[PDB]
Amino acid sequence: DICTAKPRDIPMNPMCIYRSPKIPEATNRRVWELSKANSRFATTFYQHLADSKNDNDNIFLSPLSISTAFAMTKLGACNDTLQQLMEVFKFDTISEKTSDQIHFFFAKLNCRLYRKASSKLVSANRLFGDKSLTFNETYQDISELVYGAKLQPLDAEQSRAAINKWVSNKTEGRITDVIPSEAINELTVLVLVNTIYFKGLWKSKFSPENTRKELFYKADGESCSASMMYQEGKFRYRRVAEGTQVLELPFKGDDITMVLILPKPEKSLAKVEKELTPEVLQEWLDELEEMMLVVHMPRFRIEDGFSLKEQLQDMGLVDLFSPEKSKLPGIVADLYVSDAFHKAFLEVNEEGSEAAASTAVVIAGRSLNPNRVTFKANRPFLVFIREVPLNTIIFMGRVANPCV
Amino acid sequence: VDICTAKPRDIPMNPMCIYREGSEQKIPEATNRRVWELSKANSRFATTFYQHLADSKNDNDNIFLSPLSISTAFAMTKLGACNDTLQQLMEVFKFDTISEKTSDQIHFFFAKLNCRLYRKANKSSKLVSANRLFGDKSLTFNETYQDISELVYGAKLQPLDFKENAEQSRAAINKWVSNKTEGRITDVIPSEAINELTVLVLVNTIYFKGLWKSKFSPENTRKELFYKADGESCSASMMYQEGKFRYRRVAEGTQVLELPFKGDDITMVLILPKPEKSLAKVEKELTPEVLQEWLDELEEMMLVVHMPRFRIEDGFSLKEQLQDMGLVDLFSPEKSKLPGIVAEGRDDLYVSDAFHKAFLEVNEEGSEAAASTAVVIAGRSLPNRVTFKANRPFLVFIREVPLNTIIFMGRVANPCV
Ligand SMILES: CO[C@H]1O[C@H](COS(=O)(=O)O)[C@@H](O[C@@H]2O[C@@H](C(=O)O)[C@@H](O[C@H]3O[C@H](COS(=O)(=O)O)[C@@H](O[C@@H]4O[C@H](C(=O)O)[C@@H](O[C@H]5O[C@H](COS(=O)(=O)O)[C@@H](O)[C@H](O)[C@H]5NS(=O)(=O)O)[C@H](O)[C@H]4O)[C@H](OS(=O)(=O)O)[C@H]3NS(=O)(=O)O)[C@H](O)[C@H]2OS(=O)(=O)O)[C@H](O)[C@H]1NS(=O)(=O)O
Ligand SMILES: CO[C@H]1O[C@H](COS(=O)(=O)O)[C@@H](O[C@@H]2O[C@@H](C(=O)O)[C@@H](O[C@H]3O[C@H](COS(=O)(=O)O)[C@@H](O[C@@H]4O[C@H](C(=O)O)[C@@H](O[C@H]5O[C@H](COS(=O)(=O)O)[C@@H](O)[C@H](O)[C@H]5NS(=O)(=O)O)[C@H](O)[C@H]4O)[C@H](OS(=O)(=O)O)[C@H]3NS(=O)(=O)O)[C@H](O)[C@H]2OS(=O)(=O)O)[C@H](O)[C@H]1NS(=O)(=O)O
Ligand SMILES: *[C@@H]1O[C@H](CO)[C@@H](O[C@@H]2O[C@H](CO)[C@@H](O[C@@H]3O[C@H](CO[C@H]4O[C@H](CO)[C@@H](O)[C@H](O)[C@@H]4O)[C@@H](O)[C@H](O[C@H]4O[C@H](CO)[C@@H](O)[C@H](O)[C@@H]4O)[C@@H]3O)[C@H](O)[C@H]2NC(C)=O)[C@H](O)[C@H]1NC(C)=O
Ligand SMILES: *[C@@H]1O[C@H](CO)[C@@H](O[C@@H]2O[C@H](CO)[C@@H](O)[C@H](O)[C@H]2NC(C)=O)[C@H](O)[C@H]1NC(C)=O
Ligand SMILES: *[C@@H]1O[C@H](CO)[C@@H](O[C@@H]2O[C@H](CO)[C@@H](O)[C@H](O)[C@H]2NC(C)=O)[C@H](O)[C@H]1NC(C)=O
Ligand SMILES: *[C@@H]1O[C@H](CO)[C@@H](O)[C@H](O)[C@H]1NC(C)=O
Ligand SMILES: *[C@@H]1O[C@H](CO)[C@@H](O)[C@H](O)[C@H]1NC(C)=O
Repeated sequence: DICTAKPRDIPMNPMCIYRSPKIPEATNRRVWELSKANSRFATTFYQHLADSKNDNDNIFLSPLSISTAFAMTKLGACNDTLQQLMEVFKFDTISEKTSDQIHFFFAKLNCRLYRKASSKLVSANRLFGDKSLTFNETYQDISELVYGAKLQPLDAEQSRAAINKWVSNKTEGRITDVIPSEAINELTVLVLVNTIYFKGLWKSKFSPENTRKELFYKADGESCSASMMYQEGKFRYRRVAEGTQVLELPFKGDDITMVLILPKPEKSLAKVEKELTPEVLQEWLDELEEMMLVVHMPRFRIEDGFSLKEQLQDMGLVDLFSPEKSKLPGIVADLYVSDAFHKAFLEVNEEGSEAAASTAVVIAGRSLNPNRVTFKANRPFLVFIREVPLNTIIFMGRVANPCV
Repeated sequence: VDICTAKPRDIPMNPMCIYREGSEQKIPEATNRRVWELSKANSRFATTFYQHLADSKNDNDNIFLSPLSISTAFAMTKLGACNDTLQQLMEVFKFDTISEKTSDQIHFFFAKLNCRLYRKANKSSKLVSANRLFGDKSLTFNETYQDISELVYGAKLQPLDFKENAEQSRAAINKWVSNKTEGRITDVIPSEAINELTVLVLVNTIYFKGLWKSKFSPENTRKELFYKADGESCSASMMYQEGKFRYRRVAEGTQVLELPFKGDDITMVLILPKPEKSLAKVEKELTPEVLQEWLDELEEMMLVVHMPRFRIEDGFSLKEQLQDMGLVDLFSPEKSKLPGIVAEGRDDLYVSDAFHKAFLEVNEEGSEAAASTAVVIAGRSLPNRVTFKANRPFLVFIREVPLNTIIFMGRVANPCV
C-alpha cells in the first residue's frame, strides 16, 4: 500500500545516490517540496518544447507524468548519467531524504492528486525491456510497488503490438498506436512509455444551445471557423501585468481546475511563453478575484505524441541516450535508453473534459451590467490543469489552432 | 343537492335567457370530455386576454393574474345576463367554441370543473376557492338567482348597507377577500368605486401554496446584481439546483421548463426565450395548442436550474381590456341587460366596473400565490397602478396537470427581492 504506508515499512533505496556539492493544511512536508520542484521543471521544459515548435502547432503534455517516468530510471542510474538526470529534472533542488526516496514520494504525490475523487484521471505507464537481459528482482518490486508495475520484458514488432495494444487495454481505445512503426529495431534496447489524459465535468457547465460559429485568428495571419462556446457567470479572473488576461474555470469538486492565459492582441503568445517562471505563475494565480463576466471559448481536441529524446538531450540529458556513456546497473541484475515516448489527449466542450453527455442549463432572472468584462479567446492562449489546494501542474499545453 | 356528484338531469338549472372536424382530441385517463373542453375554452380566453394586457404595457413591466378566477367571476355574472349582453359574454369568454351540450350548461360543468380542481387532497399542496355575492340591504333579489348562485358556485348573498354607507361596506368586502387569501390580497376594490347607487358586487377568490417536489437548498443560494433598462441596478437572490426535470428546447431556441409541486397534480412552467431574441415574439405566438404541444413534448432530463427567490403583485381594472375584445353592452347604463338578479327595487343595472389583483411568491421551500376578481354593479365608473420598468423577463405558469388548467400566468421582469 502506498496511499498511507511509510518508508520505514518498505526499505526501497537506490543502488547509487547523489550529492550536489506557506505550508498547507494536512500536507506531507516532503510531497509538497517534491511538488514545487516539478512545477519549476514543467515551466522550463515547456519553454524548450514551445521554442522548437512552429507557432501554429498545438501542444499538450503532463509534465508531472514525464518527471515521474524519468524519476524511475534515476533509481538504477549512476555517475554522469545520474548527475545529468538529477540536474535536469530539478531533482537536486530538494532535501536529501526526499531525493533518495524520490520515486516513493512521487507515488505518494500521485495517490493524492488521484484521491481527487468524481471526475476520473486515467493513466498508462510502463517500462519495456528486452528479454535477453535479466533485471533486478528488487528494482522490479519497488517498481510494481511504486510505479504501478514492473518493467515488462519483450524482445520483434508484435512488440509494437504488445505496447500500443497494452495501452489500448488501459486507455480503452482513448490512447492507441503510441509508438510509430519505426522506433524498434536491431537496437531496441530499453524504452519508456508514458501516456495520460483527463476525464472531468465543469463545475459550471456551458449550454450547447448557445454555441455560435465565430472566427479564430491563427499565428500566420489567416483566420478560420471555430465552435465558440458561451456562458454568463461568476469566475476567478484577473487582468495581470501588461494586459495578459488570466481566467480560471474549475471542474466539479473544486480541487482541479483549468487556468487559461490569453495575451493581448498585440503581444504574441510566444512572448508570454518566454516569461513563464514559477514565481510569476503563482503570483498571477494570487491576484485572481471573483466577478461576473461573460466567457467565450472555442472547443478543441488535442492529441500530442512525441519523443522526449531530441528535446531532453538538447537540454543536457545526453548520457542516458548513449550506448557508450550510459549507466543503469540498477535494473540489470551495460544497458542504455533508446527512446522515451509521451502521449496526452485532451478534449473539451460544453460539459467538460472527455465528458460526453447532453445537459441543459436554464437561468432565469439574470441581467448582467452592459459595462461587463468578456473573455473572448479568439486567438492563441495557453492552458493549465492544476490541482488545488496543492497547486500541482498536471497538464500544461497550448491551443494555437482549434479549427479543422 | 350535491353538484359534485349530480347530473344535468337531477338538478336542472334554469336561468332566464338561453342562446346559440377540427376539435382534435388529446384527452387523458379519468377525464370527462366536457370538463376538459370547458377548461380548454377557458384557456383560450386566458391567452387572448394576456396578449391584450401585455400589448398595453411597456415590455419591461410585470404581469400577473388568475385567468381562471376572472372567468369564474363573469360566468357567475352571466346568470343574470340576457340578450346582446349575453352573446358578447359567451363569445368574449370563448364559450361559444364548444359543443351544444356544454355551450348550453357552462355552469354545471364549471361546477364539476371546480369540483376536480378543488377536491381536498395532497395536504402538502393546498388549493382552494371562495365565492360570495354582495347585495344592498334593501332589495328583493330574484329567489332563483340566489339559488343557482349558491348551488353551482357556492356563493351566498350577504347584505350590506350600500345606499347610505358605501365605504363601511367597501371595507367589508375587501376584508372578506383578505381572509380568503391568507392576507395576501387586500383592497381589491379601489376607493370610491362603490357609491350609494351600487346594487350588487360579485367576488371570487383563489388561493395556493405548495412545496417543491424537489426542493432547492438555501445553502447554495447567492445574491447577484440586476441591471434594469433605466440604468439602475438592484439585488437578486438567485437559486440553484441540479436534477431531473421535464425540459424542451422548443423552436426559435426557446426553452420551456417545468417544476412540479408535491403531488404532481400541479406544476409551474417557466418559459425563457433565446438569450438575444424577442420575448414579445413568443407572447404573440401563444395559444392553447402551442402550450399543449410544447408540454406534451417535454422529455425528462438532467439539467441545472438558476431561478430567483422573488415576489410580485398586479392590480388593475379589467374594463378597458374586455371592451377591446368585444364586451360592450355590459358596461353601458343603456345597452346593459341583467334582468335576472333583482326582483323589485331597482331599474335595470349595468357594470360600473370590475377589478382584479394577484400575488406570487417563490423559493427553496416552494411557492404561494393568490388572486381575486370583483364585479361591481351600478357604482362609480373609474385608473392606473404600479408601473415599474425592469429588464430581461421570462414567462411563468401554474397549472393543474390532469387537464391543463391555467390557474395563474404572467411575466416576471424584476426578480430583485
Ligand atoms: C540528513 O538527515 C536526513 O536523513 C535522516 C534519516 O533518513 S532516513 O530515514 O533515510 O534514515 C532524516 O531523519 C529521518 O526523517 C524524519 C523526517 O522525515 O522528519 C523521520 O521521518 C519519519 O517520521 C516523520 C515525522 O513523523 S511524525 O510522527 O513526527 O509526524 C514523518 O514525517 C511526517 O509524515 C507524515 C505522513 O507521511 O503522513 C506527514 O503527514 C502530513 O501529511 C499528511 C498527508 O500527506 S500527503 O502526502 O500530503 O497526502 C497529512 O495526512 C498529515 O495530517 C500531515 N501532518 S501535519 O502535521 O502536517 O498535519 C507529516 O507532515 C510529516 O512530518 C516521515 O514520514 S515521511 O512520509 O515523510 O517519510 C517518517 N518517515 S519514516 O522514517 O519512514 O517513518 C525519521 O524518523 C528520521 O529518522 S531519524 O533517524 O529519526 O532521523 C533527516 O530528516 C534527513 N534530513 S534531510 O534529508 O536533509 O531533510
Ligand atoms: C345535440 O346533441 C347534444 O345534446 C345531446 C343531449 O344533451 S342534453 O343532455 O342537454 O339533452 C347529448 O346527448 C346526451 O349527452 C350524452 C353525453 O354526455 O355524451 C349523455 O350524457 C349522459 O351519459 C354520459 C355517458 O355516460 S356513461 O355511462 O357512458 O359513462 C355521461 O358522460 C360521462 O360522464 C362521466 C362522469 O361525469 O362521471 C364521465 O366520467 C369520466 O370522467 C370522470 C371525472 O370527471 S372529471 O370532471 O374530469 O373529474 C371520471 O370519474 C370517470 O372515470 C370518467 N369516465 S371513464 O370511463 O373515462 O373512467 C364520462 O367520461 C362521461 O362519458 C353524462 O354525464 S355528463 O356529466 O357528461 O352529463 C350523462 N349526462 S346525463 O344526460 O344526465 O345522463 C346523455 O345520455 C345524452 O343524451 S342521450 O339522449 O342519451 O343521447 C349529445 O351528446 C350532444 N352532442 S354534443 O353537444 O355535440 O356533444
Ligand atoms: C377574518 O377571520 C378572523 C378570524 O379568523 C375574524 O376575526 C375573528 O373575530 C371574532 C369576533 O370578532 C373573534 O372572536 C372573539 O374572541 C374573543 C376572545 O378571543 C381572544 O382572546 C385571547 C386574546 O388574548 C386569545 O386567546 C384569542 O385567540 C383571541 O385573541 C371573545 O371574547 C369574543 O366573544 C365575545 O366578545 C364580545 C363580548 O363582550 C361580543 O362583542 C362578541 O359578540 C362575543 O360575545 C369573540 O368571540 C376572533 O378572535 C377573531 N379572529 C382572531 C382569532 O383574530 C374576522 O372577523 C374575519 N374577517 C371578516 C370580518 O370577515
Ligand atoms: C485488459 O486486461 C485486463 C487484465 O487485467 C482485463 O480485465 C479483466 O476483464 C474481464 C472481462 O473481460 C473482467 O471479468 C475482469 O474482472 C478484468 N480484470 C481481471 C484482473 O481479469 C481486460 O479485459 C483487458 N482488456 C480490456 C480492454 O478490458
Ligand atoms: C326571477 O327569474 C325567474 C326566471 O329565472 C322568473 O320566473 C320564471 O322563471 C321561468 C324559468 O326560467 C321562466 O320561464 C318564466 O318566464 C319566469 N316567469 C314566470 C313566473 O313565468 C321570475 O319572474 C324572476 N323574478 C322576478 C320577480 O322578476
Ligand atoms: C561513475 O561514478 C561512480 C561513483 O558513483 C564510480 O564508482 C564509477 O567508476 C564511475 N564510472 C562509471 C562508468 O561507473
Ligand atoms: C331580449 O331577449 C328575449 C329573449 O331572451 C326577447 O324575447 C326580447 O324581445 C329581447 N329584448 C330586446 C332587448 O330586444
